[PDB]
Amino acid sequence: MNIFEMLRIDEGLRLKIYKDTEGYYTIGIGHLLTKSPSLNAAKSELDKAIGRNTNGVITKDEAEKLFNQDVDAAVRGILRNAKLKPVYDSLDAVRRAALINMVFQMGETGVAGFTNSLRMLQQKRWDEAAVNLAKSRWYNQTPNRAKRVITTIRTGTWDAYK
Ligand SMILES: [Cl-]
Ligand SMILES: [Cl-]
Repeated sequence: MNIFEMLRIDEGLRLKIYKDTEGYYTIGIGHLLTKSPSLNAAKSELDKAIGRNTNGVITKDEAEKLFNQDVDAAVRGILRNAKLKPVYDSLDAVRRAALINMVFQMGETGVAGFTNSLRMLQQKRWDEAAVNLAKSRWYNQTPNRAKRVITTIRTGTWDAYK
């Protein structure tokens, strides 16, 4: 198990524009296209992202290309972030995957915001951090995915995904 396979399980793969849980236009592996209510604004963005006139549909390769870009941007965002970097440095490899997952889903700014949990993560107070992370909209909105991430964080194993 690795971060790619972990995210692919969590986000799925869709070759046609779709709406996410929040209602936003998305494509491939959890790639947010736009927060705009317009399918046309989403088709525009998608065409810009792919470099071709897609008509709202892409290939698996295209989707994988986007995914590769997003994991990288996720990683670089963490390392560039003053609040995130130190948490990530302090973690083992499994737990790092978990933070990358959060970041990929909710943005760097989003995660950087979880001040109290970041502090518990750094002090390696696993159980407590798990309890605090569940007290969020994230968990309430996408509970099954959130539980998997929180379990990876608490345990440091890949059980939840096995
Ligand atoms: Cl892009
Ligand atoms: Cl869910």
